[PDB]
Amino acid sequence: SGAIYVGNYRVVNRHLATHNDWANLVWEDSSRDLLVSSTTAQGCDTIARCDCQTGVYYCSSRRKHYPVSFSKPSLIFVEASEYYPARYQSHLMLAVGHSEPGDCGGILRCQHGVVGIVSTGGNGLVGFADVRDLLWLDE
Ligand SMILES: Cc1ccccc1NC(=O)c1ccc(C)c(C(N)=O)c1
Ligand SMILES: [Zn+2]
Repeated sequence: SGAIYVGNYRVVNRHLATHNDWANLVWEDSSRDLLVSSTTAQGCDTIARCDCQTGVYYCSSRRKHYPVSFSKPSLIFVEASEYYPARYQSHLMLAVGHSEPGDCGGILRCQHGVVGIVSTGGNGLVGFADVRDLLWLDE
């Protein structure tokens, strides 16, 4: 689990979105595993606006943060999960690292702010859904 709170927006993994997220929907993209809902309370997280390929992510299955090198956002084939088929996921970044299903939502940060959230795993790789291209999140 996990979310990003910026301005009057909440960014979550689309497969973990709640009824309240869907009832206050702003934007969702099934190919990216992202959903953004509106909030009444103001958030104060900052989204990174950069091309960093190094950062640190939170791994809830180890109660630890890990420094990683990750690939630029791209269209990657990902295997089937418990309730969803195998497909190409877009705007995905991969790194060598540990990730279990419940780790989804853990934030990847660089010196400029939030880069993305854990979205995929398997074969000793962790994949993060990028949010740096969503410039509207800060306006
Ligand atoms: C994070 C992880 C680690 C190890 C093994 C599997 C996972 N993946 C998931 O739990 C997961 C579940 C549901 C969906 C829709 C997606 C996705 N991004 O398409 C990923
Ligand atoms: Zn950066």
